[PDB]
Order: sequence, then C-alpha cells, then structure tokens
Amino acid sequence: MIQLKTMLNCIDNSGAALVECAMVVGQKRHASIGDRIVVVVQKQRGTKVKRGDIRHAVVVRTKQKVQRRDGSVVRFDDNACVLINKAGDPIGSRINGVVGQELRKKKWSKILSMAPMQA
Amino acid sequence: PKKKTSHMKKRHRQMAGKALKDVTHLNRCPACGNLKRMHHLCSTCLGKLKGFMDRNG
Amino acid sequence: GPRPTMSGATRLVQKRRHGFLSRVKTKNGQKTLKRRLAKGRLRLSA
Amino acid sequence: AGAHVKYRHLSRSSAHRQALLRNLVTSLIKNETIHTTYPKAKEAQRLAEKLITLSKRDTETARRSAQGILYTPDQLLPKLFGEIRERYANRPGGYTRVLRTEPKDQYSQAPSAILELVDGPKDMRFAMTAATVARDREQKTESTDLTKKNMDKVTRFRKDGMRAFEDMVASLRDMKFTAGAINPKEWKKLDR
Amino acid sequence: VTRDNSKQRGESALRKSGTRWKLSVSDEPLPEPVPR
Amino acid sequence: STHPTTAIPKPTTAVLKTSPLAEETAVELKSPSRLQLKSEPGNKGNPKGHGDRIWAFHHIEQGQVIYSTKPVISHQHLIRQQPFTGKNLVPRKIRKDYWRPLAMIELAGKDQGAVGRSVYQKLREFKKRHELDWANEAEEGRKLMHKSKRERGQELNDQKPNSVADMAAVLAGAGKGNLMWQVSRLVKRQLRRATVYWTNEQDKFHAREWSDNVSHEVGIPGEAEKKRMPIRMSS
RNA sequence: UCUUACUAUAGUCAGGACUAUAAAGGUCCGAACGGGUUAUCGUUGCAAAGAUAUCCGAAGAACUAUGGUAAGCGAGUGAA
RNA sequence: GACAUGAGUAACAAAAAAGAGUUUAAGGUACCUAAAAGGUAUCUUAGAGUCUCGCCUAAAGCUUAUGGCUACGUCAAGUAACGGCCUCUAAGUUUAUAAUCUGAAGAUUAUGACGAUGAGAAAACUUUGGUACCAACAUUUAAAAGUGAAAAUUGUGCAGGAAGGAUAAACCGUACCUAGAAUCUGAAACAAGUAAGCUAGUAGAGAAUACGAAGGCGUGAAUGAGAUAACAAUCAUAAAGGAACUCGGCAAACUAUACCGUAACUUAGGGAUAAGGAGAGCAUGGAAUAUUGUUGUACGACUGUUUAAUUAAAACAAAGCACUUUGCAAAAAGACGAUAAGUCUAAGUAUUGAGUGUGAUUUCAUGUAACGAUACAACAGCUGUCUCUAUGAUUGACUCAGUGAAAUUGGAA
RNA sequence: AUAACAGUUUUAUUAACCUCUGGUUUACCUGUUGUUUAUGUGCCUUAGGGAUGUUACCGUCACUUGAGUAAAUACAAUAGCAUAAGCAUGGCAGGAAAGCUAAGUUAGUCAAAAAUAA
Ligand SMILES: [K+]
Ligand SMILES: [K+]
Ligand SMILES: [Mg+2]
Ligand SMILES: [Mg+2]
Ligand SMILES: [Mg+2]
Ligand SMILES: [Mg+2]
Ligand SMILES: [Mg+2]
Ligand SMILES: [Mg+2]
Ligand SMILES: [Mg+2]
Ligand SMILES: [Mg+2]
Ligand SMILES: [Mg+2]
Ligand SMILES: [Mg+2]
Ligand SMILES: [Mg+2]
Ligand SMILES: [Mg+2]
Ligand SMILES: [Mg+2]
Ligand SMILES: [Mg+2]
Ligand SMILES: [Mg+2]
Ligand SMILES: [Mg+2]
Ligand SMILES: [Mg+2]
Ligand SMILES: [Mg+2]
Ligand SMILES: [Mg+2]
Ligand SMILES: [Mg+2]
Ligand SMILES: [Mg+2]
Ligand SMILES: [Mg+2]
Ligand SMILES: [Mg+2]
Ligand SMILES: [Mg+2]
Ligand SMILES: [Mg+2]
Ligand SMILES: [Mg+2]
Ligand SMILES: [Mg+2]
Ligand SMILES: [Mg+2]
Ligand SMILES: [Mg+2]
Ligand SMILES: [Mg+2]
Ligand SMILES: [Mg+2]
Ligand SMILES: [Mg+2]
Ligand SMILES: [Mg+2]
Ligand SMILES: [Mg+2]
Ligand SMILES: [Mg+2]
Ligand SMILES: [Mg+2]
Ligand SMILES: [Mg+2]
Ligand SMILES: [Mg+2]
Ligand SMILES: [Mg+2]
Ligand SMILES: [Mg+2]
Ligand SMILES: [Mg+2]
Ligand SMILES: [Mg+2]
Ligand SMILES: [Mg+2]
Ligand SMILES: [Mg+2]
Ligand SMILES: [Mg+2]
Ligand SMILES: [Mg+2]
Ligand SMILES: [Mg+2]
Ligand SMILES: [Mg+2]
Ligand SMILES: [Zn+2]
Repeated sequence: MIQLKTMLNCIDNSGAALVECAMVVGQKRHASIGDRIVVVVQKQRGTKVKRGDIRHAVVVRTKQKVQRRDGSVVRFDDNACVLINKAGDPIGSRINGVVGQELRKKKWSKILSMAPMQA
Repeated sequence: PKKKTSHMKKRHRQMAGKALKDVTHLNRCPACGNLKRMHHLCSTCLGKLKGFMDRNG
Repeated sequence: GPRPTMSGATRLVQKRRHGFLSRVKTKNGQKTLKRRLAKGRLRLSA
Repeated sequence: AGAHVKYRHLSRSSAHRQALLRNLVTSLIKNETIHTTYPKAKEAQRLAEKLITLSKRDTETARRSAQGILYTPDQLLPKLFGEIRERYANRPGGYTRVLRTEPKDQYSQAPSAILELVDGPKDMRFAMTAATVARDREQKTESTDLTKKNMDKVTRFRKDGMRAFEDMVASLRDMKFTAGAINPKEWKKLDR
Repeated sequence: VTRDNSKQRGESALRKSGTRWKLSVSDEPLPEPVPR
Repeated sequence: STHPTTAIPKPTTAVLKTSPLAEETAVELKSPSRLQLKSEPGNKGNPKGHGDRIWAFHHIEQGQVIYSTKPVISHQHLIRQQPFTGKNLVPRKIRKDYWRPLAMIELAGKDQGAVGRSVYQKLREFKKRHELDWANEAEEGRKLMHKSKRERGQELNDQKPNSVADMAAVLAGAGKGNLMWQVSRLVKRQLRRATVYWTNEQDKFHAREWSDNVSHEVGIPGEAEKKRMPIRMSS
C-alpha cells in the first residue's frame, strides 16, 4: 500500500537511492506490488537521474503483506521500486535486490529480464 | 415550545398506551397457600423458614 | 458580576468601621445615627 | 456497533467488577447462601460453580487458583477443600441454585434472588419442599407430581438423603409450622 | 536495617487490633475491676 | 501485624485471682530471672532514688491514666501513653485543672530501685493491653463492642478503674519476669513489701482483692501542701 | 474586609546544578506557592470565571498574613 | 396573586466502590392465639455495629485559627503543658489640651491619650554602641552519633537592616465544624476559595513519583437496580503510509551515569549537557523524571509589568544615555492645601531634587552574543491530523423504582 | 477420439461476508518492576546461651539510633524465602480464540426484453 508522500527505495542502477511517491497511476486504491506510480527523486548515489526529477516507477516490494491466489502471503522489510519512463522501459539496466512474484502476472517482462531475484 | 399544549394532545401522551398493566402471573404457595408471583419464592415463608434454620441446627 | 469581597473578613474591622463608637465620636457619624434613630432602626451600627 | 457483551458489566469498572464477584463467592462459602439481586446472583453463580470444580481437583494449581478467588483463603480454604469437596464429590456439576425472590430492597424494587449451595445446611428448596410435605401429611392431602419431583431432587445426592428430609418434616410438624396454611382444596374459592 | 520503623504498625484501640508483639503480660487474663 | 487474644480462662503468676477467668495462681511459667532470685536488687545503672516510688495520674473527668517515674508528668507521657481513641477524645495537652495524682506506690527497699522499674513496666504493659486487646470487655462488663465508635472511645479512655486493677495484679506477682517475687532457692518464694498512697480511699476498692504484702495509706506526699485534701471513706 | 499603590509589624520559598565565595547571582532544572500560554469541555455550567491537560516564574522588581493611609465639583491609585 | 404548559421531561455523572451478615427503639401489616397479651416473620422511620473490598494520605487524617442561623454542664494564678485582660510602643487615630491658620464646617504643629500584625521578670517549682546589634544569608554551639528547633558565637555582601517600656492568686476565652461527605466565603447540602503545626514506613537528592500504618471516607434516597443502540465526553490500542489533514503540525505522538570528545560565533561570562562516540526471558522491566529537536529570520537587549473575568504582546517598565530646570538668606525647584498656616521633597544641597525624551553594549538610526508560553520559514523525527476508520473501556444517553426543574406559550382540529 | 498437465483482463462503485490476511482484545495464558496485606516457613550454638528483633527505663530543648539498665521471646518474632491478591493506564511487556471489523474475501453492475428520441 503505497500512497502520496510515501518514500521508497530504488533498486536499479539509475542513480536514484530514495524516491517519494507522488501519484498512483491508473487507480484510486493504493499501489501494491507490481503497480505503476509517479515518484520524485529525493536522494542520489555517490544519464543519471538528478534529485528532483519526476519519473514513473513500479512497486516491486511492499512492507504490507500481499496474499496470493494460493493462500501464500509475502511480506518484505521495506518498500522498493525501479524507475521507468512513461513508455514502460526500465531507465536502469540492472536490478540489485529481490522483487515480488506479482510482477510475473502483471506483464513486467522488462523488469524481470534484468535478472532480479524473486521471493 | 412555540405554543402551549392543549388538554387533548397532553392527555393522549399521558394515557393512550400508558395504562398500568395488571399483574396476572400470580400463583399460590405450596407450603402456606399465600398469593405469590409465579416462579418466585413466598416472602412470608422465606423469612419464616430462613429464621427456622437459624435457631435449631 | 458580584465578587467574594467578604472572604477573609474579620469582625474586628466590622467594629472599627461601622461600630457605635466610630459614629458618636465623629461629626459625620452623629448624622448617620440620628437618621437611623429618626427612622426607627434598632441596629444603629454593626 | 461492535460485538455483544460477553457477560454482565453491572455498571462497574473492570477491577470493581472482579472484586464484586469475589465477595459474593466468599460470602456464599462462608454463609452457604446470600440474598442479592438477580443479575449479581447469576454472575457469581458461574464463578462459584468453577471454584467448587477447582476444589475437586488434586493438583496444586487448583489449590493456588482457589486462593486467588477468595478474600480470606487462610480461613476459608480448609472449608473449600474439606466439607465442600466431600459434599460435591459425586455430583456432575450444578452445585449452585439461584431462586427468584421478592425485592430485597423495596425502594428501588429491583428483582432479587437467592444464590445457595445445593445440599447445604441452608438449602431453601430443601426446606420449602419439607414444608409442603409437612402440610400435605398434616391435612390428609396427596402430594403433587411437582412436590414428588422436588422431594427426590433434594434427597438424591445429599449424604443422609431421605432420613435428613424426614427429620426436617418431623421438626416442622412438632413446631406447628403449617398452622393456618390454606388447604390446596380451597384455593379456587379465594379471591384476596 | 532489619527493624520495622513503624512501631505501631496495624495497631488500633477502637478496632481491638491487639498488641503488635508478645509482651510479658500477654499470657495472663486482664484484671477485671469493680465498675464505678 | 497484630495478634489479639481471646477471653479464655488462663493461669496467673500472681498470688490472687486478678480476674474471674484466672484458673490457677502462683504458677511458675519460667525459671526465676536473674534479679528475681536476689535478696537485694540494686540501682545499678540509673540515678539515685529512681525506682523507689511510682506515681499514677488520672483525668478526674474522663478517667484517662498516666504512669510516671517522676512526681510530675510532662508532654511526653501524654503522647507515649494515650493511644488514639477517637476525634475530640485525645487532649492536645495536659491541663493542670483536670489531672491529679491518682496513687503512689512506695517499696520497702529504699535503694532497690530495680524492683520499681519492673513494677512500672508491667503497669505500662497491662495498660497497653487494656486499650488494645480488650476481649474481656467486648461482650461482658462494659460491653464495648455493643457501643458506637464514639461511646466506645469514651469507655476506652476511662482507664481509671482498670489501672487500679492492674496495681492489685502487678503488686501480687502478675506478669512474667516480675521482680516483686523473691525466690530463696536454698525452694520457697515470697512477695516484696510495698505501700500504696491514695488520694481517695474509695479508689482502692476497684480491685476485688489486694495482696497481703501491700499496705494502704491515705494522702500522697506533697498534696496537702497544694491545698488538696484526701478523700476518706470513714470521714 | 474587593482591588491599586504605599505604610508598619511579621511569615514563607523540597531538592539538585553551575558560578569567584560557606555565605556576593532580578543564575539554572524543578515541588510547595504564585501565575494563566495553548487546546478541550462547560455555556438554563460543579462554577454570574469552573474542570482537565499543557505551559510560565519559583532568592526576587518575589509571594503571603494582620492593621494603617489615600476615592468621587477637583480626580484616589496606576511598570499606563 | 393563584393555577396551567414545557413534563412527570432535564437533573440528582469530582472517574473512590461497593458486597454479604448482625442489632436497637417506636410504629404498620400477616399468621399463631381468641383471656387480653405474648410470640414468629415482614415493612416504614430514626439509628448502631461486624466481616470483606476499594478511595485520600505533605489528605479527603489529627491539633488549632479567621469565621459560624451548628450546639450550650466548655471547669486554669503562672511555668513545664495558655491565650486575652494588664505594661510598652510601631504604622497610624484623636469632638484631648495649647498655639497658629481659616467663608462656617474645619486644617496645621507640639504635647497627651489611644492604637499590634511586635516587646514584656521568675518557675519542677516560681512570684555602653563592633566593649555593638538581633535585618537577610552562611557558619559554629546543649558532647555516644545523626536530625530539627531555640538562643547565642563568628563571618560575608551591600541594598547598610523598629519603637518604647523595662526586668495567694479576680475577670474573659476553652463546646463543636476545617471543607470528598451535614457547619467557614462563593445567594445553597456549590467539583471553587481560606491561616498555622504535626502529618507511620519503604524508596529516593527531595515535601518529586509509587505503595499506604493509623485515621477518615466510599454524601441527608441529594438516589437505587438494570441494560450496555445511535451519539457525546474522557480515554486505550492499531495493518501500510507518515502532514497526503488543516487558515496553521490545532490536538496527539516521538524525544530519553560524578563517562571519551565538542564548531561558527562571542559583550570573553557564554554558546555547551553543543554536535559526535556510549550504559531467565521480547525487554534489568511500573510511575515520575520526560519536553519534538536543530537551524535561520522579524520584533524587543536582558529578568520583569499590563486590560481581575475574550487581546501577555512587538505594548508598559527597565539599567544606560541625553536635555531642561533647582544656590537652599528664612519658600531650592516640583507636588499638595473651599486656603492658608503648613506638609512631602529633606534632618537632602548641583555627583541634590524634579520634569522630559531616549531605551544595555557596539557603530552613531543601525550590526552581533545572550534571552522569548512573541511572529514566521526550512530541515529531521514523530505520530489516527489525514488516506479511512475499526475495536475496546468508563460516565451519560435508554428502561424500572424514588425525588422533581427551566426558558417558552394570543388561541389551535 | 480419450487420459494427464499448463494458460485463459483492468478500473470504479454497491452490498453482503470473516475461510484467508490484518486491527481490536478491560473477568484468557505467560513474564515482570515498585509497594502493601494475609498465610506458611524462617539464624547459630550446647531446654540454655548468642545474632537480629521486642517492651520499659536511662538520656535530649525535643525526636531517632547506639551503649547501659531490667524483662519477655519463632509460643503471637527480625531480615530472608514461598504462595496469593490489591494498587500503580488492564502497572507494564509478549502472545491470543470467539465476536465486531477493513486495508481482507466473495458477488451484482459485467443476464435479458419492449416501447421510443434524433
Ligand atoms: K524554573
Ligand atoms: K473653617
Ligand atoms: Mg466590580
Ligand atoms: Mg483579605
Ligand atoms: Mg447507572
Ligand atoms: Mg486497575
Ligand atoms: Mg477542644
Ligand atoms: Mg485589604
Ligand atoms: Mg531565577
Ligand atoms: Mg529561564
Ligand atoms: Mg495578572
Ligand atoms: Mg452544549
Ligand atoms: Mg420532550
Ligand atoms: Mg430523553
Ligand atoms: Mg435521566
Ligand atoms: Mg414490629
Ligand atoms: Mg505528592
Ligand atoms: Mg450557614
Ligand atoms: Mg489567664
Ligand atoms: Mg497605651
Ligand atoms: Mg499581639
Ligand atoms: Mg465544596
Ligand atoms: Mg477539597
Ligand atoms: Mg457553604
Ligand atoms: Mg473529615
Ligand atoms: Mg456506598
Ligand atoms: Mg498506524
Ligand atoms: Mg507500524
Ligand atoms: Mg488539502
Ligand atoms: Mg497542505
Ligand atoms: Mg501541540
Ligand atoms: Mg521583552
Ligand atoms: Mg483579560
Ligand atoms: Mg489570556
Ligand atoms: Mg545606547
Ligand atoms: Mg518651595
Ligand atoms: Mg521607545
Ligand atoms: Mg528601538
Ligand atoms: Mg519574560
Ligand atoms: Mg422515573
Ligand atoms: Mg481467468
Ligand atoms: Mg477475519
Ligand atoms: Mg473464525
Ligand atoms: Mg485471573
Ligand atoms: Mg490495598
Ligand atoms: Mg491509591
Ligand atoms: Mg498485553
Ligand atoms: Mg479475531
Ligand atoms: Mg454475471
Ligand atoms: Mg424497438
Ligand atoms: Zn408459603
């Protein structure tokens, strides 16, 4: 459950470390794993994204527990995301971390083609 | 209140469906025969038996 | 509104202000006595 | 809007309600009977029947939980695990009897009851059933099925049983306790 | 300090609390006087 | 935590039956103490003369008693001898117009002050057991438990009759460790002589019986000088 | 006898910290005491100025007690 | 003036709290009994007490004041263990006397008298001016040790700390009440207010915080028993997010020992506890300490004061500074005096007094250190402010028994 | 033609419902701090003595403690220990089924027809 003013982690090599959610795209319900959002870069890492740049992102990890169709419920220790452009193409090129398994059923093959781990 | 309630509209509120109901669940007491409420213990035999068990025992 | 202006009041200040000797012994206090006396007051002071 | 009440709150605080129930169960053992309101007699009835169930256990935990309900354990525990334990040894539950009574306080007219220990020295249904039997024998009447049904209830698990019941009847007739009792055959001719 | 500094702990005359400790005259019957 | 006794018949060490409950008299509940089997106990660690005489003062109106080793009581005695018996029932000070000497006890031994310091202890321990632990007056005699808390506090203050019964008991060997006993242990024992001075001859009749080692005298030394005359029954 | 100022005679301010002092400071934290910052309740109130929490001063231009003086054509008192 | 309506409605809710027995007096009923009586049970009114539970506790306890529409058997030569009366005087008062001023009334000065909130011989028996003084603060001292007074000893700072008298038992007070349970003030039985002493113990630096020994209380039916809707008040907890709420972080939440190391700035005192490193089981565990923090601006140097009871501040005051005035030879100027004598100024004298504006210091209106329940902004954390509410607790609301208002109303189908 | 295996939307809104995921939990279990009360037990030595505790006296201007002076004693004892309960926000902390609940689950809209407008 990601809303406005929520701070998330960027796990791709885009040069963003800490982004803040500014809008849940396409829905009124708060963004969960695999949902598209618009974020604002709040920090960087020592064509990178400068602090204050507004980009679209995808939620990959949520601290809120998420119930799968089989009754499996997954929970992560923090909220993460990967920056994407309005087209839907990852801005970065490599993911460092574990993403949720809900990206497979929501057609995010591009994020899943960067060899991210899954839980 | 904007006006004074008349004798009619005040008598409706006071007595229309507010008549005291007659208690009809009364039975006699087996030990003494006195009238008591149903499913209840006689008040005159309770005190007498309650006092009879305090003297001798 | 009214205030509790008689809280902590002592009966020694009542005799020094509105007592009988505060009135017979002053020119302005002799008038108050005669007025209350001419009206019929029993309580000329205090 | 929320859930229903699990039990009666009796318009008291949490701690005040746990002390009210421990005092009624303390007076019930000490006095074998108590005359209180009906909602109070029905809330302590569940705590008095669970305290006598602990008195029928051989573990020490039950001996420590019985100490945590009474308010003078040093003086009342010997009675709990003594006389009372022997009394209710063979009874499968149902050690208390709550009988509705006329208001104990006439000011508020609050319905009252009598919480008592069955087969006890002050069992009010054992005496009321003995007075009915005393009147029936002393008036050459035939006991009703409800009198016969109550005569066996108050003599089945009691130690002496029928012998203790016949002695009560004998003591109520030699005292002339049934003097002035309206015969059951003249109840249909009485209005007042 | 092992002593109890509240000498008259739980000690009252109106409620007949009894002596706090055992005295040398505690094992005898109280002398009964002739009333006034 | 306190432990109250019950009004049950018990044995006494005194020679007389102090109370009707007393079963036996002159019973040895403990071997004689160090100074009990001593012909001449001495004023070892106390001032000269201390213990030779003991005074008793009483409220002539309410009946409250105070024991003192000196001929005059002070504010200490009123605090250390009068327990709380109700609101408006414990005086805030000693009023000279109410407190008078009730009696005075003088021993034969003019330098054996250790015997009076023992008589003083049993009198003060008996008085504490009269204001507290009064189970013998709860349902009999004055019936203090059948009275209101206000009237119960007034009767608990009236310790004058009780104090005179503590004198006939203490001066007859009541108490354990009482030094009024004299054991020879050559084993015959006896009581030491004593003299009680009374301001009122009628006050000595609160004790149902007095021992044979006490002599009664009227008038307390120093009371006539105060223009206070003793009350005599014979007149 | 309220209240403002003054006046005489008296009383009170747990404990701790810092500072040059044992005691020299309109010093510091914080009870009693004195204030009344913010919010809520209350508004035919418990109260014709209260309750709760929060907040400020708390050895000083401090606070308190019992008396005294100064007020109504002019204006007594007024850190206003 | 009487009697209606609202209405048998609101209210009898200080977040202490009740439970079950017992008993006394008078009287009402039912039965027993018909010789009236007496006995058993029960109810009404007015009491009392026992066992258990809880509440206050540096009090809601005890001893006493101010005071009192509570009640009248409250008892003293003095000290221990007592005040008044009485003696002495302060601030002051004076229809006392003398003098003086004055349209009358009156006012002034001196003397006298009077006036406590102060000072007054002895007693566990008694009748000169630091060779100083008895303001504040600090220190020492009744010898086994500690603590609190009393009085005195010594000393410190400046703000420089009364007056006068002396040195055989009369008369008056004494009861009760101290504000959470029947009494004072608030129109009253009001959740407010009111003086002094004591005010168990444990644990503490402590009168903090927590428990509570004794004591009191858990109201004069001015209430009691139920039930536990909406909603309100006061609270508890809370997934994910963390100001997205809102005029505004309003409210709420977070904030956590004699330790190593501490910046710009600075009036050299501070800033500063800066910051930064750290103190058997889930937890060395409750309460209080304990609060958003930091930084930067505007205004005012600062601590203080202000519209009792809607404005606490930037306003008033303030130390410092500046200017005008005042030579005292009979009245220094200023203030006061139906109007004077005269009083304050002042037992002062140009570094005195009064008036006026400014408002430390620095630079000569303006820039810093410090300080602020002032106003505002940013940053970090924090949270039910919000996304978006849910649940739980108590007290009302609701029903039964008792008691019983108010605004309002031309008449009303 | 079978058998086995695998794949077959989103958003919004309305209502119901607790299987799941959570929230709550004021008479459930466990742990635990401060303090009080009751009960039980409770030191050394050869019934006695001693340690601690108790009462009285001595003493002080007064209070407490110690010494000293007498006596009693776990028999009704001290500190400690055991059990239980009270109070401190349900004292606090970790869990928690039922009930209620949304952020959770499921369902309608997301089956169909007639007569009409331009
Ligand atoms: K402060
Ligand atoms: K004139
Ligand atoms: Mg006014
Ligand atoms: Mg006043
Ligand atoms: Mg209620
Ligand atoms: Mg509690
Ligand atoms: Mg008195
Ligand atoms: Mg005044
Ligand atoms: Mg200060
Ligand atoms: Mg400050
Ligand atoms: Mg003010
Ligand atoms: Mg309102
Ligand atoms: Mg209505
Ligand atoms: Mg209503
Ligand atoms: Mg109501
Ligand atoms: Mg009767
Ligand atoms: Mg406190
Ligand atoms: Mg009155
Ligand atoms: Mg006198
Ligand atoms: Mg004079
Ligand atoms: Mg005086
Ligand atoms: Mg009040
Ligand atoms: Mg109060
Ligand atoms: Mg009043
Ligand atoms: Mg009281
Ligand atoms: Mg009550
Ligand atoms: Mg939350
Ligand atoms: Mg959370
Ligand atoms: Mg908005
Ligand atoms: Mg906003
Ligand atoms: Mg706030
Ligand atoms: Mg300022
Ligand atoms: Mg104002
Ligand atoms: Mg204000
Ligand atoms: Mg300047
Ligand atoms: Mg001049
Ligand atoms: Mg200015
Ligand atoms: Mg300026
Ligand atoms: Mg200020
Ligand atoms: Mg009603
Ligand atoms: Mg599908
Ligand atoms: Mg569920
Ligand atoms: Mg279920
Ligand atoms: Mg339990
Ligand atoms: Mg308790
Ligand atoms: Mg408490
Ligand atoms: Mg818990
Ligand atoms: Mg559940
Ligand atoms: Mg369908
Ligand atoms: Mg068609
Ligand atoms: Zn019957």
